[PDB]
Amino acid sequence: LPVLLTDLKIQYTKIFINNEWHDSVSGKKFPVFNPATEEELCQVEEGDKEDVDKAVKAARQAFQIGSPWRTMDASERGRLLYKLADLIERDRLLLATMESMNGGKLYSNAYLSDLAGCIKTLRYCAGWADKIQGRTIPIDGNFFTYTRHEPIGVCGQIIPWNFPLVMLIWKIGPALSCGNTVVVKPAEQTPLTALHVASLIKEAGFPPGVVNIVPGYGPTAGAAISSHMDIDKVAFTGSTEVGKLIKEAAGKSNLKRVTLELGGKSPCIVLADADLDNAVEFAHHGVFYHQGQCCIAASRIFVEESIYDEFVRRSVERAKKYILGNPLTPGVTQGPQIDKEQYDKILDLIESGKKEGAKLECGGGPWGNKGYFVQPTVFSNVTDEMRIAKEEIFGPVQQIMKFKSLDDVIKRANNTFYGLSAGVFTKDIDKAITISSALQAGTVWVNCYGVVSAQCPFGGFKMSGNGRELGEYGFHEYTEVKTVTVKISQKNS
Amino acid sequence: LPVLLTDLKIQYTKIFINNEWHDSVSGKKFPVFNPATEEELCQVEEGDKEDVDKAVKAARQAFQIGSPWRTMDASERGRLLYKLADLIERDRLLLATMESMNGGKLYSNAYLSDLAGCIKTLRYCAGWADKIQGRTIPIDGNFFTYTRHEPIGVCGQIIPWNFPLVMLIWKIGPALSCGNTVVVKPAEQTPLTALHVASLIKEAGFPPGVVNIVPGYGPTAGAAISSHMDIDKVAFTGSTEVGKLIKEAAGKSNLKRVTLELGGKSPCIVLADADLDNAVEFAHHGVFYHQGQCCIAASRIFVEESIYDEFVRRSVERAKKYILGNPLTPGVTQGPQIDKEQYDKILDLIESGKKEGAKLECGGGPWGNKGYFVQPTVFSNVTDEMRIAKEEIFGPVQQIMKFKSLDDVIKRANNTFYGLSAGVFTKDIDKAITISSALQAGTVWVNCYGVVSAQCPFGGFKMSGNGRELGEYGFHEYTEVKTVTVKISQKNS
Amino acid sequence: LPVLLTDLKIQYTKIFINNEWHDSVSGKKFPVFNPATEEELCQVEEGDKEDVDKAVKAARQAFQIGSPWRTMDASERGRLLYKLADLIERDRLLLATMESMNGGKLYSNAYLSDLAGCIKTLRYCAGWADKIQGRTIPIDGNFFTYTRHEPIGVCGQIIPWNFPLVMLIWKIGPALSCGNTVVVKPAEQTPLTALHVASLIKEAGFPPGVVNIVPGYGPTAGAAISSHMDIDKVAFTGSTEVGKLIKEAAGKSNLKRVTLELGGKSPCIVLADADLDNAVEFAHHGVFYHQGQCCIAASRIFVEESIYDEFVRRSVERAKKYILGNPLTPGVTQGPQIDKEQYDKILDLIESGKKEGAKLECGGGPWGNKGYFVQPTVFSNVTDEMRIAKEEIFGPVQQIMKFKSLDDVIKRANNTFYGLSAGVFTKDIDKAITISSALQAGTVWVNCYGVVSAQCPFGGFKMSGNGRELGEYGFHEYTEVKTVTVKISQKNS
Amino acid sequence: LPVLLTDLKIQYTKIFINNEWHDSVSGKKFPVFNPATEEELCQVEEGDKEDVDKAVKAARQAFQIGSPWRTMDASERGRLLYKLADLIERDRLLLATMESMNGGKLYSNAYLSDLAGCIKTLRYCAGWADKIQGRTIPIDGNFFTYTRHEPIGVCGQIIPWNFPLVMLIWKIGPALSCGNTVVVKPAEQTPLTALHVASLIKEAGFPPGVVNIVPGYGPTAGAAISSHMDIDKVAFTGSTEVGKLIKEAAGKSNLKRVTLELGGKSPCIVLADADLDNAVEFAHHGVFYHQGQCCIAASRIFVEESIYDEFVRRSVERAKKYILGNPLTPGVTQGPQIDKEQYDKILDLIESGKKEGAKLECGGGPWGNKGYFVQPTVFSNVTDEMRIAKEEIFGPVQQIMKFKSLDDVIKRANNTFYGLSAGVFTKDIDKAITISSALQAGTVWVNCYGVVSAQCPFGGFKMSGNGRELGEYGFHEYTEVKTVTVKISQKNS
Ligand SMILES: NC(=O)C1=CN([C@@H]2O[C@H](COP(=O)(O)OP(=O)(O)OC[C@H]3O[C@@H](n4cnc5c(N)ncnc54)[C@H](O)[C@@H]3O)[C@@H](O)[C@H]2O)C=CC1
Ligand SMILES: Cc1ccccc1-n1c(SCc2cccc(F)c2)nc2n[nH]cc2c1=O
Ligand SMILES: [Cl-]
Ligand SMILES: [Cl-]
Ligand SMILES: [Cl-]
Ligand SMILES: [Cl-]
Ligand SMILES: [Yb+3]
Ligand SMILES: [Yb+3]
Repeated sequence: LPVLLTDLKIQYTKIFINNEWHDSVSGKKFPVFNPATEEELCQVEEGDKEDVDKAVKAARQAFQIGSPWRTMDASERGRLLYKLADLIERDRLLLATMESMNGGKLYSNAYLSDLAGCIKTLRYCAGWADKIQGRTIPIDGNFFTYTRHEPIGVCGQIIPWNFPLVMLIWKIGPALSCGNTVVVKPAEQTPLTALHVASLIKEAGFPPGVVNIVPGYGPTAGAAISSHMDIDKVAFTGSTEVGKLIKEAAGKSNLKRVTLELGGKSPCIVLADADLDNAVEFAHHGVFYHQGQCCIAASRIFVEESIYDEFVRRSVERAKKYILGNPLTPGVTQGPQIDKEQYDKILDLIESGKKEGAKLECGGGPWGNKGYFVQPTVFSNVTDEMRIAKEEIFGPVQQIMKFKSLDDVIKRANNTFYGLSAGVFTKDIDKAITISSALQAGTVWVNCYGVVSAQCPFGGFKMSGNGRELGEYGFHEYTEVKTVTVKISQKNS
Repeated sequence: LPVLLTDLKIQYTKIFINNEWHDSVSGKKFPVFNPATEEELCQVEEGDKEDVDKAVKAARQAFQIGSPWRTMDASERGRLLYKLADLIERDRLLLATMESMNGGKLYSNAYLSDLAGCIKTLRYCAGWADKIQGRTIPIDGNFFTYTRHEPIGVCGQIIPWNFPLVMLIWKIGPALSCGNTVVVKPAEQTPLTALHVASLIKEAGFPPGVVNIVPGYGPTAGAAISSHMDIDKVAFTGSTEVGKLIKEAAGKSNLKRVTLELGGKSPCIVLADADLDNAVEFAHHGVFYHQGQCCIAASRIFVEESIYDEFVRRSVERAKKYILGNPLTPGVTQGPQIDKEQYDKILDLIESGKKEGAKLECGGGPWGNKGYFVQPTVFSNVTDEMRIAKEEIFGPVQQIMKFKSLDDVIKRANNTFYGLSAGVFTKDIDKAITISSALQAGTVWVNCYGVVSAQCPFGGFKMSGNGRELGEYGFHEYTEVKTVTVKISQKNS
Repeated sequence: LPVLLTDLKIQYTKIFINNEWHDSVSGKKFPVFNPATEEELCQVEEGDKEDVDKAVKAARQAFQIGSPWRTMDASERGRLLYKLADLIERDRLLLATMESMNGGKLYSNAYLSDLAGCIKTLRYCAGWADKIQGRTIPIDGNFFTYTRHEPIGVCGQIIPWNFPLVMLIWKIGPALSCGNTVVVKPAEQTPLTALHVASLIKEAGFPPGVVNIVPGYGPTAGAAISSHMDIDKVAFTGSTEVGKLIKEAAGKSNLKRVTLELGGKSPCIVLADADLDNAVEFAHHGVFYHQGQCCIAASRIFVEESIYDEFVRRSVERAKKYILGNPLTPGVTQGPQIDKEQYDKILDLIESGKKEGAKLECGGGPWGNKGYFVQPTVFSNVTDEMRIAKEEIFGPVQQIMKFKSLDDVIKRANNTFYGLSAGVFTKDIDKAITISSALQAGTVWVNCYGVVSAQCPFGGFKMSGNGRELGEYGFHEYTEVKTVTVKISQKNS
Repeated sequence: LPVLLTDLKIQYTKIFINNEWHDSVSGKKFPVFNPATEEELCQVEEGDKEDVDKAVKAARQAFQIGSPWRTMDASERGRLLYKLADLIERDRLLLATMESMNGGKLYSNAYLSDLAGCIKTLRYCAGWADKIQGRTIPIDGNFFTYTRHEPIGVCGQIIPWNFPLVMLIWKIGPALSCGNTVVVKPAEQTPLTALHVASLIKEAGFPPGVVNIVPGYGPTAGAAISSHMDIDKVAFTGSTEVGKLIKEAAGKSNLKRVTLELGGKSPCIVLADADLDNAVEFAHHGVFYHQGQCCIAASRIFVEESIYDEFVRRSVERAKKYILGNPLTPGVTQGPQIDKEQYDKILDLIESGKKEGAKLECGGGPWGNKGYFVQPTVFSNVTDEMRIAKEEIFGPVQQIMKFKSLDDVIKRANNTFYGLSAGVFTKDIDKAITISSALQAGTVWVNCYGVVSAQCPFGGFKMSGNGRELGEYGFHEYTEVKTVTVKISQKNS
């Protein structure tokens, strides 16, 4: 695990449009902070409506018929993506450090996992570029019919603060491989890595206007994207609240295509026959990963009565090993929460668990003199109407619950408007297959948790989102199908 | 072209839920009229919120894990669809007559085309049932990963009055083949054929609650579907206005998946080298078909100057041959418009064409003492800011316009928030391919128009809709993908 | 289980070419016998070279560009297949009776399973007809590129005597759905059902020459197909010996495409943790089905030492319940072998098991005064170099063997030039996945055996064959891909 | 067009097995010559049976379950292929020079086209590695069924001398992306570039035994591959003669999968309405490219009478511009033929054209004092029974013929046992589509010729080969499908 052997100097702090750096139209700038110390890192140009309009004009223009981005070989789109990946690999130390410092993200994860995932996902998406194919179709009558799987056009992409880089690449990888142009709104908390990557998009040689990045706020820059009359599609990861707002803004404006990923309250079902240690470990990592700030956090763990006490005891043991501190310092195993709002939300919900009569096993309060740190907390005997069983906490707060009836627990597991993911732990083949089939969730893990890869489509059932990202299937959501039907004298099979 | 040799007796006039006929909860009924005579045909139970709630409970229950519809072979879903098609083929005379009488639809088309399309589309969709497949995926790490392409769940389906039967089958065919359950809201103008088909769904042996049909009004029964918290997906064909309302209702309620088809202002581009007669004929049929009441109506026809006068003259000649009258009487070649609202809208827009200084070639007013008949009308010298060039008329009103610059006409053709379809007429290969690629439209026809088949996906660019119906691609919009990832000791390729 | 309530009258005994019945060119006829009584059933026209030449001319002519079979809608090919299926369903009693009487096949299976499989497979294949699609491809440079998945052309299809009808439909279903024409050579033992089906192909309305059926002998009619210079492809199921001859004949003549299915020596691996009764039952059915005359017969069963004695004891118990007799008489549970050659081969191999020092648990000799009956026989303590462990017996002869080392048994299971299928019986997920991945076999069943369906591709590893039949994947082997690449002024994505 | 600024030193001259250099078992070596000067370049270890056996043992061992090549991520296979491509890009000057010197291949083409194609094809194939997916299948009954698209195993790959490097990459790219191991037999004329690439496979880090390269002769090393009992599949490009031998050897030995590409006698059809200059240019390049030594050479050009004389005159003009000489010297536009045998074959066929009464327009004899040079030669008034109209010449010998009947010329174009490719030149859409549909050829170009790319599948109809290379479709021929069917308590859709 190597490190930057030189202090991080922040350089890229402007709005990126047509491969150049722009001040905000208003002249305004906003602060960006380090969540571990609560100190300002730098000022960044604040994008708003007017800036979004500039980015959209640039992206429209880059999408025009006859432009370099439309006429270049598909394989050359792929080539540019593979080059960007190599650039990101080149600046990996730097990027991982920036991610950690701005994101409150453990550096060893930032380096070994976030940066790796970026690189690998870009490479994956690069490979798809010239393998996006339409069809020839044996339509009734004397016609030749084919389809083109075209890019959609200008895609507005709104990204959260929990995985700034991964989410950037998850959005732009697919969009660009299929031949779209994009207007990206990073989280106001975490603009910095996206702008470094913007420099690399320029260095890689993407045509100007193919990628535009407008840092700024949600009700300002975000609302302007969702309501924009010349944006063909918006993709979003974040809160359910905002998801509703994007969808409605889109309905009122130009009926743009919308896709959403909106977090979860994901359940694990642990059967008596499960490898217990394996189940405890994955379930534990599944809820605590990145300070609980994962859409897929395993925030309800149902364990069969006969092993419930053991499961609880081992889980507490495991949660009691963390060292809180600066995400940059080696051996530190838990960073802060992203900001005040998330922090207050977590403490408030922890308070509800106590009041509602859940059993506190460890943690339960804040930590330190600065940083938005929260002690890793475990509740046992949680019941299904408690706030902590129902609401996404997005903090290091694990819920453990008992079942003895299998039909009953599947129904409890499904009894949520969420449905991002789930976990099933058992050694029995039939139960692995039938439970996973019956769970209403977009990804179901068996005897593992949190395994996510570029090859697999990813997204929600129900109010956890719509559409899929990544995998072959995800690519469909960045194409628009056109059917072309030509009259002919006579067809032959 | 055979006919019913017995007067049509209307029989099915109730709400269809769990394979039984129900009165409205309120006890209310509404009238259904014949558009050709303006006389009431019968009374039909008026579904509203409460009735939609009953249908949704039935459809949820039929979708439950372990139910007959979830556990039966995929091939048996297909078998039921092929059986329904045979039933519809059995009652073809009757259905075509009901469609014509209630829909104001020419009987020869109703029989030879609408009924045929229903039958053929059901058969197409039946064949897909056991060929809906997921994937096995060579994910990073030691895991086995597969996807299931599951049904979504309860699908609310809102249908217009222009093609009552075709639209019913376009909705239920795909939905059912993939294994969904459905709640169908037919157009208040045209409930009758859908309820006959409901009797046939029962006779075919679909499990109760797989198909439910709730006749009723849009702001009542329709709004209840769009806003319903236990409906997983709504599909809609109709007005842009309502499309916006569905999308926003869905955003506010449970973020249900939405797909929309919303009409158009579809352009044809006719080049000097075109087969002129062929172009005039298809363009003519492309705008006049079913009294102009087609989403794909070719409502802007751009013709190269050097053949523009000829194109106009032949088009007028062609439009002057129609015989208006009862859609049931043989030799009648133009029925009425569906109702008062559409009628007033058409006359109003015709009036705007006159006032705005378009050239009237023929028609321009109403016809007859009853029925909502409108004379087939042609405007030449139409310009791009005239209301008749911009707004979907949905009446027998053809617009013809001149161009001489090809780059310019592609831009005029694309300069619309619509994008359902287009037509290109030329003998030059390069122009056929490059123009069709550059047109922003979901289907582009070359040297033909209005060719639509079960094998081809169908839908809009831009504000003409989202998602695709039919073809392989359409089937994707009725599945929800679940990724299942199993930990294994060691994988091998 | 209903029966024909009328004696079977044989009617169709001629060569079928261009939808008409032809005498053999030579005037010769050959006998067809009932394997249960050894009595001649009828005489059938003997096809030879000259007759095959007539069928190939007919099939070539039906495949010509512009013919009805090439120009008809794909959906109409499908329609004809679905109609044939309905006809076969209509004559199911008759066909099942003919199959049983000529094939020595238990009537209850003939009716409930062979006839059902025919019908269901035809329906499956009918659904694919208009869903065979090519691609549009984003090739480098300014070109439009698409592929057509055309039919290959004239396909020669050589069928065995064990599943005459199923194999006929497995060959013609796919071939016809994709739009090929065919020349079918049924087994000399079992021409009769194929010719009844030929009458039904005519009644369904297939264009003449689309299906031609030439009954006759292998070195005569078969060799003429394999060596024919105007046959584009030969498909074959049967012996390894003949498979080699087909492939070499094809190499010397016109390099026609070849696909082969050639039987097996398929292994089951039964782990200590297996549901024992379930494993014994499926393994038992897996070897005894149709008098052992299945390509997939589970002819080596490796059982973990600790349950080996139990497994053996229960298996013997099960094998001792059969009633031998006329396949037509209800309650009869084992018919005769097809003929003298197979009979002698089975007895000879049984003799080798005794001599080589395998343990005889039951059976071991012939039965009855007529018919080619063989007692159901079980060997335990079989070892890997015994003839009965190595050679396909194709008789009711079950081999049971012991293992204790799992790595070792996978290697023993794979140590064969065959590889059609295998079975794994365990309750452990990891073992189910890793064993099945490691077995070199085309289909691997887990906790079952002999489950074969139209939706699944089917074929061999190694010397058990090449290519796949059925499923989506099988359809590929009946298409020829043509790439069409058009120069264009400028492409756009 | 840069050059090596340093004389080419030959270094790699051994047999490559398990990532190490081996002498021939026999100790024998054979000469390798430069076709332009007829001088020996070096000696190379002569592989034979015994050496092929060593390579096959290495490749089997590398394919074993649990080996690094089987267990590594698919994405990592892809990573290794992309790395090899970068290495080849690194040594591009060197490789292009080696190709030109050993292959008699124009250096500017070697560099700008062969080397480019290698690089681009490797990159294409790298992208497929982790996108090779199987299916989950909704089989009848209570089962879970999936397919794995596994690698086949050990693939023997026999390569010709016309495109040594391109053919190497066309074989290994796909094979390796899918996860096979390979035993490559380069052409005895042209081993040298393949062994340089072998050094790069080692430097890239492929596991030992994944790629093995055995230089040597056809009846020795080649026959040993085709007849080898532990080689799962052989792929071959070359003569029809040898193709027959491979197929038959495979039939007799272990029934290994075979695919073949075997050259052609590819026709162009030029209609009166064609862009004449464009047609003359592409047709000209289509026959003369690389001294006529292309499988796809446009060796029969049918031109409509009314433009035939013009077409001929312009074609002669074009053929008369070549400068023959050392393929390394800039401005040289035609190299020698590969060797004596090809040279004699070309002269002999030229002699037949004269004798049979074809009209000689230019060329007709050899050139120079050394090298196997042949003057670029054009025949007009060629007729369909002349040897030069029927036999693949594989020399710079163009045939031009007249037609006036379109139905007739399609039949003449198809009247050949070949079918690799064809060209159609016209401005009419209908004719482009209907002619290309009617031509019996694997690739059909419209208004171009010789456009071949990694994205498009490539191969023959009829005796021009079987199976396809490259594109999505080509990848199928390097997988073996296994169906896995698991018994379950109850399935749900
Ligand atoms: N894969 C399977 O399901 C089958 C496997 N077999 C195996 O083959 C063994 C021998 O049985 P046979 O009946 O002799 O099978 P076989 O392979 O000779 O007969 C099957 C078909 O091939 C034809 N045939 C025979 N000689 C031919 C030739 N020279 N050219 C072209 N076609 C020819 C036959 O006329 C028949 O239509 C069996 O004991 C069994 O192990 C036999 C039948 C089916
Ligand atoms: C597949 C099936 C459907 C319906 C009823 C029974 C079966 N079936 C069979 S069928 C054997 C067969 C028939 C044709 C081709 C083949 F490759 C194999 N073979 C079997 N062997 N052992 C159990 C079997 C079975 O259940
Ligand atoms: Cl998928
Ligand atoms: Cl498509
Ligand atoms: Cl498959
Ligand atoms: Cl393809
Ligand atoms: Yb006897
Ligand atoms: Yb010489």
